[PDB]
Amino acid sequence: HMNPIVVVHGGGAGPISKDRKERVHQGMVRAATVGYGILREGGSAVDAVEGAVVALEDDPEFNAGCGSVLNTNGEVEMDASIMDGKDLSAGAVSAVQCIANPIKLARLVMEKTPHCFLTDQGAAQFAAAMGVPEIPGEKLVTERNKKRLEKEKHGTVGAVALDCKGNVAYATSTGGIVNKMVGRVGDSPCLGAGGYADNDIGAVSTTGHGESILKVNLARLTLFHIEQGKTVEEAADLSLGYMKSRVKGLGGLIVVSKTGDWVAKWTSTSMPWAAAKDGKLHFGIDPDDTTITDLP
Amino acid sequence: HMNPIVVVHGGGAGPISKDRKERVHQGMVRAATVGYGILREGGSAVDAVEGAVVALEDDPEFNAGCGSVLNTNGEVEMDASIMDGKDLSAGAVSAVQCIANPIKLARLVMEKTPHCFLTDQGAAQFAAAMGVPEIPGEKLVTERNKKRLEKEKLGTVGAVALDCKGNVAYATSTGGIVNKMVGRVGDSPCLGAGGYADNDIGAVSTTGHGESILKVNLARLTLFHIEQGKTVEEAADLSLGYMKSRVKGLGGLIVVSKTGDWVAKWTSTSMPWAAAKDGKLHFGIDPDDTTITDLP
Ligand SMILES: [Cl-]
Ligand SMILES: [Cl-]
Ligand code: NA
Ligand code: NA
Ligand code: NA
Ligand code: NA
Ligand code: NA
Repeated sequence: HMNPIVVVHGGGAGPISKDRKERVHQGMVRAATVGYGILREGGSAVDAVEGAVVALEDDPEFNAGCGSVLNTNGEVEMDASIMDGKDLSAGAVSAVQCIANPIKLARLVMEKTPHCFLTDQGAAQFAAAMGVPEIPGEKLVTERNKKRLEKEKHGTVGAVALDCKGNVAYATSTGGIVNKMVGRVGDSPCLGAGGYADNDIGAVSTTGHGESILKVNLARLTLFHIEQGKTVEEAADLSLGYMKSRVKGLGGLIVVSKTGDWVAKWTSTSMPWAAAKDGKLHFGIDPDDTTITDLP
Repeated sequence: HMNPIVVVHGGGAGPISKDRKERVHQGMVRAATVGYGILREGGSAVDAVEGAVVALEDDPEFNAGCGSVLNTNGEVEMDASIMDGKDLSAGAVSAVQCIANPIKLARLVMEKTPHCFLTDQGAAQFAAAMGVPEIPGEKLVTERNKKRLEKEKLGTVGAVALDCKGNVAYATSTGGIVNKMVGRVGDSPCLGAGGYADNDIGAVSTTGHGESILKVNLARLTLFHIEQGKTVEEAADLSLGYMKSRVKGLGGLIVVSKTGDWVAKWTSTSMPWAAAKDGKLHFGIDPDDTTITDLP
C-alpha cells in the first residue's frame, strides 16, 4: 500500500512581507500537519484535504473562510470545491456567505445531494438544511482586508493528497480577488480549473489569477501532460507556461501522481506551500528557499 | 479563408415522441439558419453562436430561456456560457432568474466586466446595471414544465461555429434538470465541461447529465483527443465512451475543428441537432437518421 502524502498551498501571487511570512509559515505547517495526521490514522484522501483546507479557512492569515478578501461592496463571498479521485465524485459551492467553512459545505454537496455544485441562495438554503451555523458576516471580515478594499478602489488556498489505499483528492477554497464584482465566481468551484482528481493519473490544485486558470483549464491540463508521460515537474511547468504565454496569466499549482511523486511550482512571484511525506515536513514561499523539518 | 459552419444541439435526452419530432426540427433548423445567416454576413463565430442560442432560449419547446425546466421551488434558474477561441475569452452566468436571454448576459460578462463568471444575485445586479429587462417567471414557465415537475414531485442547448476568418466559438444555455435543488449548477457555465473553444484546436458544446459532464470535463476532453491526432468523430466516441464507463452518465456533443470538420454524437437515446455549411442544412434526432437539404 502507498505511503500517504499531503501537499498544501496558499495564494500564488506577488511578494510577501517578512512578519507575514512567519505567520504564513505556521499556517502552512498547521494544515500540512493536520492533513497528514488524518492520513496517518487511516483516513481517506478526501478527509485529509478537507482537513488541511479547513485549517486555512479558520486561519485569518489566508484568503479563505475567515480572512477572505472583500468584494467591491465589502462583503465576503466564498467559493470552494472538493473531488474524490476514485469515481471522480465532486462537490462545489460558489458565492456563499455567512458560513465558516465553504469546503465542508462543499463536501456535503458531494455526499448528501445528487448534485456536484450549488450557488448563492440555494447553497445558503442547503447550509441551513444541513444545520451549518450562520455567522455574522463581520466575523469573516478582518480589519486588514478593509484596507485592501478601501485602498484597491482608490490568493486561493488548497490541498492534494494520496492516501494509504492509493486514492487521491483535492480541496480548494477562496474569497477570490480584492474588489471583485458581486457574485464573481472564479476557478475554485469549476472542476478541471481550480483542481482535478482522478486515481488513474493523480490530483492537482491551482492558485493565482482565477479567470486565467478557468480559461485554460489549468488543473486538468496539468494532468493531461502526466497522461502523456511528462513527469510531474515537467507537466506543471508546461501547463503554467501555457497560461503565461496564451492568456498572460500567472499563478501556481501543486500535484501528486498516483505513484507518489509530487511537486509545487509557480509562475507568480511567490506561493506558500508545504508537503508532508515519509515523516518529514517540507515548507516554502519563495523559489529555492525551502525548509525540511521532522514531523514527529 | 475558411468555409463558415454552425452546428446547433438541443437536449441530449430521452425518447422524443413521433408527434413532437417535427416541432423540435422546426426550432433547430431556425436556430441554425440564424447562426448561419450571421456567418454569411461575415459575422464572427461568437456572434453566430449567440444568435443561434438566443433563438433556442426564446423558443418555449427548448429547455433554456423560455421553456426552462423548474427547480424544486417551482422556479426557473438558468445557466449559460460563451467562449471565443481566438484568445480564450469567455463569459458565463449561473442561477439567473427572470431574464429572457441568459446567453446574452454571459457575453456581456465576457465583454463588459473584468471577469468570466457571475452568479445569482451578483448576476442580477450586473444585468440590471446593463439594462437587461426583468421578465416575470410566469412568462418563462411552460404548461409542460409545470406538469413535468409534478411527475417528479429534455436538456441543455448549444452551438459551435467556425467563421470566415478561422475563429471558433461555442455557446450553451439551459434551465438545468427538473426539480433540481435551488441554486444547483450543472456543466453549462463551467468552461471545459459545458463547452470549450480554441482556434488552435476546435470548439465543442456538450449536453446530457451535467454532473457526469462536469466530472469528466467532457468538452476539454474531446479536444485533448483531437489535439492527439484523432478525427472529430473518434474524439467524440472516446470522450463519450469514457464518460459512460467511468461515471455511468449519458449525453452528447457537437464539435467543429479548426479545419472545418464537424460532427454531432450522443450516447443518450436522442439529441436534436442541425448544422449549416456550404449552403446545406444537415439535421437529425435519432442516430443514422439524418437528412440534407438546400438553404436559401
Ligand atoms: Cl509509496
Ligand atoms: Cl474551408
Ligand atoms: Na497566502
Ligand atoms: Na482564512
Ligand atoms: Na427556450
Ligand atoms: Na476573458
Ligand atoms: Na470579461
